[PDB]
Amino acid sequence: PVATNGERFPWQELRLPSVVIPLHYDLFVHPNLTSLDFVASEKIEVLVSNATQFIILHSKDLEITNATLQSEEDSRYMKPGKELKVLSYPAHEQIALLVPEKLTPHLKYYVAMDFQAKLGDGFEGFYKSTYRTLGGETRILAVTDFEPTQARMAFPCFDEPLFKANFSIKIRRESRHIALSNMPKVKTIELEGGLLEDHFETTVKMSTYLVAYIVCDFHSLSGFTSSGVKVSIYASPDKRNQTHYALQASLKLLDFYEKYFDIYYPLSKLDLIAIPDFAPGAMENWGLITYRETSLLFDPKTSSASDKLWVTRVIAHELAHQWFGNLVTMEWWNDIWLKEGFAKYMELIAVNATYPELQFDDYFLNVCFEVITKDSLNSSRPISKPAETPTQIQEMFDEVSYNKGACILNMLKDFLGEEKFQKGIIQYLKKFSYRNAKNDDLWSSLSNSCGVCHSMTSNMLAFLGENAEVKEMMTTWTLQKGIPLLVVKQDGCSLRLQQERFLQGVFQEDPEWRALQERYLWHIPLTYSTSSSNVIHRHILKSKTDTLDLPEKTSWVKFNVDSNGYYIVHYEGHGWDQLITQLNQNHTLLRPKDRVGLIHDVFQLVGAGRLTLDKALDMTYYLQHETSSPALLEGLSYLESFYHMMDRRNISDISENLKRYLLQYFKPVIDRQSWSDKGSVWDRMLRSALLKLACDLNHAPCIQKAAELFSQWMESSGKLNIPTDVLKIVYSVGAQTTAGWNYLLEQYELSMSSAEQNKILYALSTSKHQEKLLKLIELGMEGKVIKTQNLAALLHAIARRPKGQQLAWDFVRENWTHLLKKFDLGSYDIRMIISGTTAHFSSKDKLQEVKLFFESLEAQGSHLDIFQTVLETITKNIKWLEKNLPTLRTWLMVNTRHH
Ligand SMILES: COC(=O)[C@H](Cc1ccc(O)cc1)NC(=O)c1ccc(N)c(NC(=O)[C@@H](N)CCCNC(=N)N)c1
Ligand SMILES: *[C@@H]1O[C@H](CO)[C@@H](O[C@@H]2O[C@H](CO)[C@@H](O)[C@H](O)[C@H]2NC(C)=O)[C@H](O)[C@H]1NC(C)=O
Ligand SMILES: *[C@@H]1O[C@H](CO)[C@@H](O[C@@H]2O[C@H](CO)[C@@H](O)[C@H](O)[C@H]2NC(C)=O)[C@H](O)[C@H]1NC(C)=O
Ligand SMILES: *[C@@H]1O[C@H](CO)[C@@H](O)[C@H](O)[C@H]1NC(C)=O
Ligand SMILES: *[C@@H]1O[C@H](CO)[C@@H](O)[C@H](O)[C@H]1NC(C)=O
Ligand SMILES: *[C@@H]1O[C@H](CO)[C@@H](O)[C@H](O)[C@H]1NC(C)=O
Ligand SMILES: *[C@@H]1O[C@H](CO)[C@@H](O)[C@H](O)[C@H]1NC(C)=O
Ligand SMILES: *[C@@H]1O[C@H](CO)[C@@H](O)[C@H](O)[C@H]1NC(C)=O
Ligand SMILES: *[C@@H]1O[C@H](CO)[C@@H](O)[C@H](O)[C@H]1NC(C)=O
Ligand SMILES: [Zn+2]
Repeated sequence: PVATNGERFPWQELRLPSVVIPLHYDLFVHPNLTSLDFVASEKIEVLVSNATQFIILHSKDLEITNATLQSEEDSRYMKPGKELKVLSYPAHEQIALLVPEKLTPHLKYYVAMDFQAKLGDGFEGFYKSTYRTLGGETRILAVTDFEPTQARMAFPCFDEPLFKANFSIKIRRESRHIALSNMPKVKTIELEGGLLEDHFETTVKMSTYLVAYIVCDFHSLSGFTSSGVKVSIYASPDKRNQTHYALQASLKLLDFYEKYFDIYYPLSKLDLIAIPDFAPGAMENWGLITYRETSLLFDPKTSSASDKLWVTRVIAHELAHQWFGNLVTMEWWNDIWLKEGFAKYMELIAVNATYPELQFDDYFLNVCFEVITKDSLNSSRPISKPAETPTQIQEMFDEVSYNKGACILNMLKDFLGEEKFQKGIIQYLKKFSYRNAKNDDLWSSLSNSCGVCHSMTSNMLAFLGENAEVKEMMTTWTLQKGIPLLVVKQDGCSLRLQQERFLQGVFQEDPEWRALQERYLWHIPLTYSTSSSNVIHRHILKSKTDTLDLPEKTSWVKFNVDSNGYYIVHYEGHGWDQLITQLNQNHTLLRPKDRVGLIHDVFQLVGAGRLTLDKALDMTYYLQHETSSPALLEGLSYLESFYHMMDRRNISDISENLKRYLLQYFKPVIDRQSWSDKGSVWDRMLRSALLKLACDLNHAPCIQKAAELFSQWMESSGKLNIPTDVLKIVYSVGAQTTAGWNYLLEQYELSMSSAEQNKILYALSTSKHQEKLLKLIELGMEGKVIKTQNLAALLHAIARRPKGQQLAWDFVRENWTHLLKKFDLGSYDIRMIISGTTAHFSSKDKLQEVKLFFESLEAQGSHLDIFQTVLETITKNIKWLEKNLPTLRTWLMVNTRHH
């Protein structure tokens, strides 16, 4: 089990021996931003338990040049000797430190190494980033990104979340630079040559993936919380203005989270720094949180209502991690959702609490719908499943871990109620502070929520029974893949309930469907309301089938009130008809989230072949009266979806009819829109949606409006200004001339708004010229004018639209090698590049090609779950078209007639 020039490597597991156990690291790093590298060294106070000949820990791409043990309890290693022999098994990113004489139980020793390496050159470990100044200058910073397994690319350690420890960090630097790390700075000291050296307050107990340090020359804005925590928003100097909103919201939000969890944030300061080159959206390192400029920065003149909602959200996400993830940490990456689902969920609670005007409560169903898409394919996974290779650990970062997790926690809250939930949370956070937990601990804590507690009455047995229930439930949502379908049959006053595993591109008669129905069973906290009583009823379906006896007995029944539950409902008989009828005469007699869920569920059942397209399309008629935007837009998103799908083949008869129905219907609401930023958030959102829809449908009035604004813009040389909500429409419209497009690219290079840049680069990719599009990709790869962290989204933008899906696929296939040199296999970048270029395919031809490309990609050694997922998805598409394309042709053709 062995290499690196001979000799046995003592340990043979991917995991680390749990014999050694570190407690404290003294970490000294000295990076040079001219030579672009670092020398550095460390001192790890370990505590041996079992006695041992060897000590094992992680390292990767670090050159180790000195190694010593040293102890204060075990005399044989009294100061300062002795030297250790260094054994390096790379294929498990491990090293072995060879001790001269077996170590002694219950004695603390001290492992010391000097190591060096070059500054990294992509998104992980300790890497180089650059930024442009308003002057046109290029500057360099050096930043860490360790999650999940790249701490070890920076300093050797016990690089698994369970080994928490205290960290002590010194950084040496010039004086053009400052130096940030997790904790605040205790001491700066002047050195002989002239260099400075920073000393940071030893951290609390914490995991390696959270360790951080930066050497830049940024500016900040600071402020203090209630509890007297110092918050600072760092950014490169010319963008300090754009840090205001982040300061405001982070403040309100840390205030909130302290209250809600009833735990103070422990560190004295909290920094939020906007890194120019940054792969994920943000990384939540304790006290030093990193962000993509677009996750943090904000500027009234160019970023939009939606942008503000995004920034709020990400800031809400990262702070929640400080408790959910940083304070309490998952025991191992199998339960990453413990961190990531709670943080996603706590987005909703906190932003609603602190910023209800952002109206973010309405938006959160999208979070849940989005997962159902993948969770309804066979290739899905359970929320919590095993993982080992770093590439698998990187794969756990996906809608299941995030959205689905958040979603069932939203289910569970509706069950137990806010006050109970909050209690259970607060307990979990307290009982596990400064250490770790696993799936089961959360349930136990959340189930055993709070007389009874804590110092023998009736209904006190119901509590410990109801508790065991609540735990028994959630176990099934975390270890079972997919989402359940609840079928409801109305029979006078008898409602019968069937439970099924919702599949898609798989029909109830199809040969495969019945094997895929396996042992799947859920405890589904059902809810419902009736046309006769808006009073909400609740019942736990713990089995394959069951029956409820309705009082009054009335027109329709509505299961999943407001969609708080992770299930889809079907209506056999006349339910779907009753409901669409009710939807058509007094839709107001149906709750808005019930509407948003019906429109969702309806179209999702055409997917399963448990309804035909013409029912769905016949529901959308009521949209002309529909006034709640969440519902108007969900509906509108389906027809728009269709159109784009048609357009992607030549299906011009269907597309042109879709276009016509879209402009004809909805013409009233399309026409009330201002080319302004006025109104609510959902008001502003609705505006951009329609105006975009219109401008994509060549509705020549709105193309003229846009092309005017663009012109006024380009002639005034930036002086004349375009409202944010309309900014992307206008830019894309202008981008059709080689003149506008030329101007736009040039304006991209000079902009200081990361959000304007975003909007421009979208506009640039709505060019019809093959030549244009390709250049973008090239520039993207090169990574000087357009940062490579934007490559994936870019390809996806391009591939998305007719003139580009070919070019995209072509490029990805022909460049797989180069792409990998830029991103981990591995990365969300590669995942999004693969599926963004293939998953919209809907032809047997394209499916053929994709199956090959992935086939190829296995041996050479490359396996990613996303391969099968894509396949299943293109399949669903083919099967969708063939099983409903004619119905769409017909429904539309029927519509041109009456009336
Ligand atoms: C461009 O990345 C995105 O926009 C992300 C990526 C992602 C997409 C789908 C998904 O299911 C999970 C993650 N999408 C999200 O919904 C998201 C929004 C805000 C965040 N702060 C985050 N990330 C976090 O809190 C961190 N734990 C990130 C891991 C750090 N990575 C690293 N060290 N290599 C994610
Ligand atoms: C990084 O290395 C550079 C060498 O390129 C150091 O800069 C030199 O510093 C010495 C004394 O501080 C000067 O006499 C040289 O003239 C400098 N060279 C240049 C090109 O400016 C720099 O100090 C190092 N920084 C760190 C943090 O180690
Ligand atoms: C390592 O971290 C812990 C915190 O995780 C440090 O502090 C102890 O933490 C508890 C828990 O909050 C506090 O109540 C104690 O007051 C802390 N100890 C003391 C002595 O005050 C611990 O001190 C850290 N170790 C080092 C060497 O700094
Ligand atoms: C040493 O660790 C083993 C497991 O690795 C454990 O079973 C044993 O109890 C420990 N030794 C002693 C003497 O306790
Ligand atoms: C920020 O913008 C305001 C005008 O809105 C201006 O007065 C101020 O000087 C700007 N600050 C920086 C650092 O650009
Ligand atoms: C949003 O906040 C309001 C009060 O601000 C509260 O009544 C409501 O329950 C919250 N919604 C959610 C989904 O938490
Ligand atoms: C569905 O998934 C299971 C396990 O993930 C697998 O064994 C089976 O082959 C899959 N079914 C199809 C049709 O691919
Ligand atoms: C039905 O719709 C009408 C539309 O004018 C509305 O006035 C009425 O309030 C609705 N029904 C009920 C019971 O409120
Ligand atoms: C289909 O569209 C392509 C371009 O996408 C065009 O060149 C071709 O002529 C069209 N074919 C038919 C039969 O309409
Ligand atoms: Zn997160």
